[PDB]
Amino acid sequence: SVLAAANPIYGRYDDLKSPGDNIDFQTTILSRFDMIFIVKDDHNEERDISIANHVINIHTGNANAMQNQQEENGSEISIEKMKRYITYCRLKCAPRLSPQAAEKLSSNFVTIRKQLLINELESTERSSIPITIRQLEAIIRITESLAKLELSPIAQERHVDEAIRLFQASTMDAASQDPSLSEIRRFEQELKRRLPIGWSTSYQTLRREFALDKALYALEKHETIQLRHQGQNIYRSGV
Amino acid sequence: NGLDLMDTNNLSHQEQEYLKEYCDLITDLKSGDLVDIDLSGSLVPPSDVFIDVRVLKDAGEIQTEYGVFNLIKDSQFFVRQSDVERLIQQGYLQKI
Amino acid sequence: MYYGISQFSEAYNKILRNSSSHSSCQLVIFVSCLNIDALCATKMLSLLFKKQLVQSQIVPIFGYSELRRHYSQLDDNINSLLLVGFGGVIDLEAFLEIDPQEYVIDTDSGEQSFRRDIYVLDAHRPWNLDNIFGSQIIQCFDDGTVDDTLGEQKEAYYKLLELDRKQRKKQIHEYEGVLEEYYSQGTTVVNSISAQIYSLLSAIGETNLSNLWLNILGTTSLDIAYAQVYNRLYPLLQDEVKRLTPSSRNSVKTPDTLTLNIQPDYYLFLLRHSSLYDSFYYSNYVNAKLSLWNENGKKRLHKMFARMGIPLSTAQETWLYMDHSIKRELGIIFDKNLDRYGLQDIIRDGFVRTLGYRGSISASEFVEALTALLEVGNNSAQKLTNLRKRWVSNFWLSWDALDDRKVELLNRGIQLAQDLQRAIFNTGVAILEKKLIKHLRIYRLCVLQDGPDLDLYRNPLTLLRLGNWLIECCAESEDKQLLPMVLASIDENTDTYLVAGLTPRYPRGLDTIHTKKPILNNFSMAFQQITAETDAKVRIDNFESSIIEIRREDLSPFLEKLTLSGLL
Amino acid sequence: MSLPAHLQQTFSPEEIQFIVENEPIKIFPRITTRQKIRNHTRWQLITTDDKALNNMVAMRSTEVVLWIALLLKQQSKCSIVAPQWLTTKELDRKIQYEKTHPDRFSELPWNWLVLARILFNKAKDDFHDPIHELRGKIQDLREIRQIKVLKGLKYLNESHLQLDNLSLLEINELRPFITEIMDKLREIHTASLTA
Amino acid sequence: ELLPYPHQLMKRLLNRISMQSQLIENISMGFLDNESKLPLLCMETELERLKFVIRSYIRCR
Amino acid sequence: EFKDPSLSLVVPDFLCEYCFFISDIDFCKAAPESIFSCVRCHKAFNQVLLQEHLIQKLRSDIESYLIQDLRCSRCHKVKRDYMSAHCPCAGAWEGTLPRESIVQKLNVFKQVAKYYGFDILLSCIADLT
Amino acid sequence: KIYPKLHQMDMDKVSRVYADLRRESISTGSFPITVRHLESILRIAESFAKMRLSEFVSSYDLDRAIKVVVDSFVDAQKVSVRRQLRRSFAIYTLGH
Amino acid sequence: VLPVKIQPPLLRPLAYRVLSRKYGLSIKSDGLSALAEFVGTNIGANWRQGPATIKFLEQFAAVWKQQERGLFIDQSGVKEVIQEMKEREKPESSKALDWRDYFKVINASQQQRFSYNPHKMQFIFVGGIAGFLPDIEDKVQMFLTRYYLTNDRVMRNENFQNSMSITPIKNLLGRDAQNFLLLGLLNKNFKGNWSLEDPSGSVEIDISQTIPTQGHYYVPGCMVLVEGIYYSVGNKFHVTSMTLPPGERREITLETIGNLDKDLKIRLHLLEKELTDHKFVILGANLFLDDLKIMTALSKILQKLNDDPPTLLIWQGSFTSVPVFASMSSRNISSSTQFKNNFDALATLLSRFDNLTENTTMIFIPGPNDLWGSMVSLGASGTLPQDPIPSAFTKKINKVCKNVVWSSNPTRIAYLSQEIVIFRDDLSGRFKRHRLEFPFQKVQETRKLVKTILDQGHLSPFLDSLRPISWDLDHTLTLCPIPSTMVLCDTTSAQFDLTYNGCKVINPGSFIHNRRARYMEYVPSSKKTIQEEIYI
Ligand SMILES: [Zn+2]
Ligand SMILES: [Zn+2]
Repeated sequence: SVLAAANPIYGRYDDLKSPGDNIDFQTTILSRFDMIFIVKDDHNEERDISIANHVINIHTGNANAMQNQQEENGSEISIEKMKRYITYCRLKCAPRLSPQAAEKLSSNFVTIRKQLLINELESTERSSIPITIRQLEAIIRITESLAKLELSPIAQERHVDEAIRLFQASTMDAASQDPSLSEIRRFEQELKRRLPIGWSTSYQTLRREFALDKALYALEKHETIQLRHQGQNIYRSGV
Repeated sequence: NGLDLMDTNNLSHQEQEYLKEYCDLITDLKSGDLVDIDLSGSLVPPSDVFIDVRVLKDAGEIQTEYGVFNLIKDSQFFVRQSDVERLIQQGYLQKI
Repeated sequence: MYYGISQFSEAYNKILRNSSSHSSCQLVIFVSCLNIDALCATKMLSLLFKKQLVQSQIVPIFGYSELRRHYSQLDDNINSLLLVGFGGVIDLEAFLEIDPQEYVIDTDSGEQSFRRDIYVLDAHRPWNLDNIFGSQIIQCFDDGTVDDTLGEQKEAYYKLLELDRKQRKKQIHEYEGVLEEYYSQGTTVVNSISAQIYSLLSAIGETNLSNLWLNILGTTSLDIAYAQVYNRLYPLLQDEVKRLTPSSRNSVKTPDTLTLNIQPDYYLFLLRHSSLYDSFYYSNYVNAKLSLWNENGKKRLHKMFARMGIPLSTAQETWLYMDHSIKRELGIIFDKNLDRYGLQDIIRDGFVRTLGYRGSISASEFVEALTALLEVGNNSAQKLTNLRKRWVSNFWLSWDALDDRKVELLNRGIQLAQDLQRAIFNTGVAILEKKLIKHLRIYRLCVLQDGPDLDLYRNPLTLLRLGNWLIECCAESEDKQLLPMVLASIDENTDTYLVAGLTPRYPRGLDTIHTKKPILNNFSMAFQQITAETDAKVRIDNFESSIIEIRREDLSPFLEKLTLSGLL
Repeated sequence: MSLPAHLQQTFSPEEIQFIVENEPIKIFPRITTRQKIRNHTRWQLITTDDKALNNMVAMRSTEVVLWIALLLKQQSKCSIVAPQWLTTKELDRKIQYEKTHPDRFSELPWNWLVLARILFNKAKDDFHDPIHELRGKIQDLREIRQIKVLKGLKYLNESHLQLDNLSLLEINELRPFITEIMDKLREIHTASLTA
Repeated sequence: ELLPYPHQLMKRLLNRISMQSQLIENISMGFLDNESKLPLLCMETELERLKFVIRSYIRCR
Repeated sequence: EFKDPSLSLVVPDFLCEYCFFISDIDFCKAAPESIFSCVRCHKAFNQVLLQEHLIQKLRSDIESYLIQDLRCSRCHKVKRDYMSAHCPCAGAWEGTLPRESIVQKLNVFKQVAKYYGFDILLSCIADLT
Repeated sequence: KIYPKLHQMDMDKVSRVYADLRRESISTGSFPITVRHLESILRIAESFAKMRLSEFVSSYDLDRAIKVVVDSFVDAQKVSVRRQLRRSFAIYTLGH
Repeated sequence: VLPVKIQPPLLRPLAYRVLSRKYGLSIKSDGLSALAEFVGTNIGANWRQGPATIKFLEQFAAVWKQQERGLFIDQSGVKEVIQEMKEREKPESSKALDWRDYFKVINASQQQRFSYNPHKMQFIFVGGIAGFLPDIEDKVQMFLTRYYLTNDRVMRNENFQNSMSITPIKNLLGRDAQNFLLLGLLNKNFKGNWSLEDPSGSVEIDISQTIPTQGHYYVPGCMVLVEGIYYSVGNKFHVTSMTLPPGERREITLETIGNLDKDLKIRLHLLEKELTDHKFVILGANLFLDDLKIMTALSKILQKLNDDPPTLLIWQGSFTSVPVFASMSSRNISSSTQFKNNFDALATLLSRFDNLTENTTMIFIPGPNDLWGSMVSLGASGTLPQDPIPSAFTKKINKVCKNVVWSSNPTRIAYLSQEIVIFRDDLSGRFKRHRLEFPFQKVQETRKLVKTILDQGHLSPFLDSLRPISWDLDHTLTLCPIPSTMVLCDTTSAQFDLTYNGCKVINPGSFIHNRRARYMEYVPSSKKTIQEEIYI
C-alpha cells in the first residue's frame, strides 16, 4: 500500500486558480490512489486556539502523562498492540460484500460518476481528479477493510455507508473544488434591484424569472441572501 | 439458572417461548424430588471447603444463612465455598 | 495499660471465643491502606485466622470518613472488630458514636461483658486516654509504653474522672495540666505493628519462616523515617532468624529451599534489580551525601566509580550480568573507597531471602516494590472518591505481591518503584534548582504549582516519598537548621491542594544525645485548630494526621493563619 | 445441554482428583478424639467409616479417607504418612523395572500421579525423603511411561487394546484420542464389511 | 447407552442426605445457645461431596 | 479575562398603554424601577402583562428551536431533504439554533422568574418539565 | 549540557499570539503562519533559556521569543499595513 | 389472622434456605426485615409461611426476573400481584378486582420510546429544567422512523396480498425504461416540482397521466406507493398509478410486537364481561365558555348527565372563543386571567351537581385556542403534541372534583385491553386545502379521511412545514398498533361514526351545529355509539 504525501504547486492550495492548475500530477497517477485528501489551513480562530493549546501541551511534557493515561483508560492502543492486531486481522479475515452492500455500492458509483459528468459539462474541462472504475474498487476495498477491522466475515451496509462517507470526504471533496460571468452579473443585479433588502422570495419564482444558478450560492457566500426554509425560500440576509 | 435470566432479541418468538418454558421445567426438576441437591449447581467437584473471595461489584449487604455478608467493594472475605457459590457465579465475588 | 505484651494471648483467645464460629463471619478486620506495616500485620492476621479457620472480612479503609461510614453500615452480628494501623489517637467511642450501655450484655458479680469488641492495633504514641484508660469496648494492643510512661497521666485521668474548696480546685487544675501537657504532643511511632503481631504469634506458637519474613518486611518499612525504631527492633529479628533457620547449613541449593540470611545489604536503591550506577544515583542517602541534584554531583559519582576501579560500562550493567569478578569484590571495594566520600554508612547488614532458584531479594527492595504497587498499582467531591477507590484497589495488588506464587507481580512492582524514584528525582532537581522551598523562621514551605507528572503527587504515599527525598537532602546540609517542611500539590481536576506537613530528622548514622530524643510531628494539632475556626473546606480525614486537602483559593490564607499559629 | 461439551465422555482432572480423594490413607493424628473412661460431637458421616475418626489417639497411626486427611492437614491437626511406593528406593526400583522391560508398564498404583501431586502440594513436610528428589523421580517415571505410550499408540487397531498397568490420569488424558481414533478405524472396517 | 436407573440405591441416598441435613441443622441449633467444630465441618463438606456426585450423575443422565 | 457578569433577556417592542412608547424591556440588565414603569412617562406596568409577554417570548423560542432548519456542519448548506443521514459532502447535520442556546435561555427565564417572583412564569417553567 | 524545560509558562499568551498571527496572516499579509511558527516561539524561548544556562524557561525568555517572532512577522509586511500590525501586536510585547 | 411481630434474625435461616438455595435469590437486610414484617402481619407464630415464600419467589422469577429481592419495590410488587391473583381466585385481601388499577390515561410526554431498528427490531429507549428539549438527531430520524414503520407494514401486507417488490429510489439510476414500484414520501422539491423522498434518495415524478385510487386523500408529506417507468433522459419517474399503503389489523401488530402476562390478560378479559355497563360520554368540539348561549346549554347537558353520571366525561378543545395571546391593555382583557375567570365560572356551573363530578373521571383535551399553545400560533395549527392545559388555570376545577385529568391533544386511554386515542384537530379542512390535483357524498368524504389516516398509520401525515411536531414526541402520533377506538374530533367535518380495519372512528363534531348542543356517548362493552342532540 502506498501512502504518499504531496504538495500542490505554489505551496498553498490557491483556490483562486483552477483545481487542475494546483495539482501537477497526471490523471493516470491520480487514478491509482483510492483516497486523495486535500487538506487546507482553515485559519479559524476557535480551531487555532485548540491547536495551539494541544501543541503546547505536547511540548510541555503533558503528552507523556495524558497519552499514557488515555492508553491505560482503554480509549487508545499502544503501537506494539495495534501492530499485532493489524497482523492478526490481515491474516485472519478477508470479508466479502453482501448483495445488499453491492447494490448500495453500484447505486452510489453511478451517482458519483453522474456528479462528475455534470461538473465536467459545466466547466467544459476534464476534471483533474478522476473518478473511474478503479475508484469503485477503491470503495469496495475500503468497505472490506472496515469489515476486516471488526473481524466480520461479511461486510454489511454499515461498512458500505461508512466507506461511502470516507470516499465523499476525501476524493469527492478533492474533485469538487471550484474557482457565464455575464449571466451571473445580470442575475445578481436583477435580484438586488428587484428583491428588496429585508424581504424574501421563493426559489421556484426565481426559476420562472430565469440554469444551475450558482449565483445564489455565490451570494450566500457573500452573505447577501440566505436559503432558510429547506431551500424553498431565498431570503436577503441584509447585504 | 444461577447466573442471570437474559440481548434476547437474537431469538425468534418460538425460541424465546422455548427458553422461557425451559427455565420453568428446570425449576420443576430442582423442586420435585431432587430438592436436597442443587441440580443447577456447579459441576466442578468441591475440592476445598474454605475459600477466600474478593468483592468485585458493591452490593451493600446480603443476608447469608446464619449471619450476614457486607459486600463492600474491594474487601476480601474468608468464608466457606458453599454459601458464596451463587454470588461467585453471578459475578459479585472473584477469587477462586 | 490495656493489653500488655505478656497478655496478647488473652486477646487472641477472647477473639477465638467470641467469633470462631464456622456458621457465619463475625470477625471484621479494618486495615488502613497506604501503610506497609499495616499491610504486613493484616497478612499475618489473615494467615493466622486461616490456620484456625476463623471466618473474617478484611476491609481497606483510607480515611476516617470511610471508617465512620463502614461502622454505620456495620451489622450488629459482627462481634469482633480489628482496627489495624489507626484509631489509637482519637476518641473512637465518640468518633463512632458508641455508648457502652447499648453494647453491654450480662452486666452481672464484679465483671462486665459487651456484645462487640473493638481491638485497635497501631503504633502512633499519642494514645487517647479515653481509649487506653476510660473505655472497655475499645481494647488497645499496647507495646509497654502505657504501663511504664503513663503513670502520671493515669493518676491525672482517674482523679478527674472520680472527682467529676480552694485546694480541690487548685489540685484539679494541677492534674488537668498533666493531661494537657500529655496532649499538644507530636505524633510519633515507637514500634511496628508487624513486630507486635509476631510477638503475639510467638506467644501462641504459630511462628514460621513466612511469618518471620512478614515481620521483617513490616519492620524494614520503618527504616526510612524512623530509623531509631528499626535499630531498636533489629536485634530481635536477628535473633529470630538464627532461631528459625534449619541446622542443615552449607547444603546444596534445591528448587525448594527458602533461606532467610543476614548478609551485607548496602543501603542503595534496588541494588539487585538495577545497575550499580543507578543504585548509587537514585539512592536518597547518596544523593544527600553528594548532592547529585546539581550538575557537579554526577561528576562526583563518575569520579567515585573511577576511583574504585569499576568501569562505567560494568557499573551500568544490570546486577545479574555484572562480571563475577567485580560482583564478588563489592565488600572489599566499598571498604577501601567509601569513607573518602563520607558514604561509610552505605555498608549495612540486612535480610536477604532466596526462594530456590529465583534469585536473591532483600527486605529493603521488597518494601520498595510493595510501596510502588500501593502508589501506582493501577465535580470535586466525586473524582476524589474515585481516587480513594483506586487507592483502596492498589492495596490488594500490594497484598497479592506478598504471595510467593505472584513473582510476576513483584517484578512489576520493582519496575514501578524504579519509575517512581526517577520521577521523584526529576521533581526534586526541579524544586531545588528553581529554589521553590521558601525558607521561613517557622517552617520551610514548598508548593508545587505546575510541572510534569504532577498527578503522581495527589497520592499521599508519593508525596511522602518526595518529602523524604527533600528531608534527606536537607538533613545532611549543616547550614540548614532543622525545621518542619510543608509540601503541597495542586490537583487540577478537583482544584484542591494536598498539604503534607512533614518533620525534620537528623542525619542517618549520627547518634547523639539529641538524636536519641525523637522528633515529633506537630502539624496535626495545628491543622485541626486552624480548621476548627475559619471554615476553609479543609478535609482532615487521613489516618496520617499531618495531611489535608485544601481548596486552591483557600491555601494562602490557611498558610497565613498557620504562620500566625505558634502550635508547631 | 445439561452436561458441558468438555465433560461429555471424559473426566476433568478435577474429577479424577475427586475420585482419588476418596481412597483411604494412613495418618498420624495431632489430636485425640478417643473419649476417656472418666460434651463432644462425633463425626457420624454417611459416605465413609467414622470409627477410625472418633478413636484417634495422638501419634497413633490410623487410616482415614484422603479428603479428610487433607482437611485435618489444613490445620496442624494430623500428619499424612506417605505410601510405601512414594519413597526414593521404591521409585528407583520402578524406574529400573521400566528401563528393563520396554514392552509393559510398571506396577504403579492407579492413582500414583494424582496422589503424588496432592501429597507434594498439601503435605510437603511429611516425607522421610527430600521432596526435591521425589519430584525428580516422579517426573522420570512419567517421562518413561509417556515414551512407552507413544510407541503403543502405534498399535491402534480396530478390535481392542490392552493397556495393562496404566494409571488413571494417563488413561484419562489419552481417552479422547484413543477412543476416537479406534472409533474411526472401526467405522471404516464395518463400512468395508457391508457384504 | 443410557444405563438403567438404580431406584433403590438412589432412594436410600436421598433419604440419607435428608436425614443428615436435618441432623446438621439440629446440631447447629444446639450449638446456637467443647468448641469442637471439626466434626460439623467434616459433615458439611462430606454432604457437599455426596450432593455433587448425585448432581453430576443426574445431569449426565 | 473579563466576561460580562450579566446576561440579557429583552421583550422586544413592549408598548406603554398610556404614552404609547415602544421600548425593548430588558429584565436581566435594567434596574427594577426601569421595567415596571415606562421611560418617558412614569406610569406602572401590569405584572400580568409582563408575565404574558415573557411567556410569549419563551414559547416563541421553543417554537423557533423546534421549527429550525438543519444545515451541514462542514459546508453549511441548508438541509433540503427529509430523510438523509448526513450531507452529501460527508458532513453531519447540525441545527442553526444549538440546543445549548435554548437551554441557556430557559435558565435565564427561570432565574428571572425566581428573582422577580413571577408566579405564572414559574408555572410555565414547571409545566415544561 | 543544557536542555531547558517549558514547565512554568502561560500557554494562554502563546495561544493568543498564535491566533492573532494567523488572523493577521490570512488578511493583509503574505508570510505563511502555520503551526511551525507556533513551535518556533517555543524553540526560540528554549534557546534564550539556554543563553542564560538556565534549566527552565522563564517568563522573560518567553516574552523575548514572542517579541522576536512578532517582530520578524511584522517587519516583512508591506509598509501600508505595518503600522496597524505593530499597533495590534504591541499588547504582547509590553515592557519593551 | 393473629397479628405478631417477628424479628429478621430468627426468620433469616428459613428465608435464605428457600429463596437462595431453591431458586437463587439474594436477600438483603432491609428486604429481610420487610418480609419478616409482612409474614408477622399476615400470619402468626411464623411457621406455615413456606407456601407464601414459594409463591413470592415463583412470581418474582416469572415476572421481575432479577436478583436482590430485598429492594422494597420488588417485594411490594410481588405481594400485590399475589393479592390480585388471590382476588381473582375468589390472607391479606379477598375483595373484588377494581378497574381503577387497570384503567389509566397516557399523556404524550409519558409514553414508551419505540424506535425501529431498520433491519427487524422494535427497540425500547425509555434530567434538568431543559430535559424535554429534543436533540437534532431526533429531527433527523423523525421521518426515517415513520418510513421504516410504513415499509414494515407494506412488507407484511402488500407482498402477501398483491408480488411486485419495493425498489429503493437509489436503484433507479442506471435503469433506462424498466418498471418499478416505489414507496416514498410525496413532497414538493425546492425547484417546485413534485417528488418522492426515500432513505436511499429522491426522484422527481411526472404526475401527468396518473390514475390514483379515489378512496384516499393525497397530500404532500403522505407516503405513497407509486408505480411507473423510470426515464434516464431527464431523470424522472413517469408514475402511472399511485396509492396509499395498505392498512393492517391491530391484532396482526400485537403478535409482531408481542406485548401483553397471561394472568393480566385473563383479568382484563374477565372485567371486560363483568363491567358491561360503562358509558363514555364525548362532548362536542369548541366548548366556547366565553359564549353565554353555550354556557347555558352546557348547564342543561350537565344536568341531564347528573341523573346518570358516566364513566368518563371527555371535554374537547378550544375552551375560549378568542385565541389567547399577550394583550397590551389596562382592562380586564388580560387574556391569561380571563381564562382563569372562565374556568372559575365553569367551576360554579360544575360544582352545583353533587351526583355528577363523583365517580367520573373528567378528561380535558386542549384545542387550537388554549393557553401555552395559542401564545405563539395565535389560534392556528401550531405544534401538534400539545401540552396539557396549565395547572395554574385549573385550581377551582381540580378542587371541585376528585378525578380530573388534563391530557395532551393526542392522548391515549388504556381502559381495558383495548386502547382509545383522542385527537382534536381540523383534519378535514387541511386535507381538502392541501390535496393535490390530478391532471389525469359527505359520508364518502368521511370515509376518505378515515381511510387516509389509517392507511398512513400516522395521526398527521403532513410535512414538517405544515404541522410542526416535537421531534422526540412523534411516536405519540404514529398509529403503529392501530388502536381499536379513536376519537377523531373535528369542527369542519360532519359528525360520523365509522369502522375500518378493526378500528372504530367517532367524530362528535362541533358542539353547536345549528341550534343543538350535540354530544356523543360510547359504550366500550358493546362497541356501540349514539349521539344525543339537545335543543337550546
Ligand atoms: Zn409610558
Ligand atoms: Zn455539507
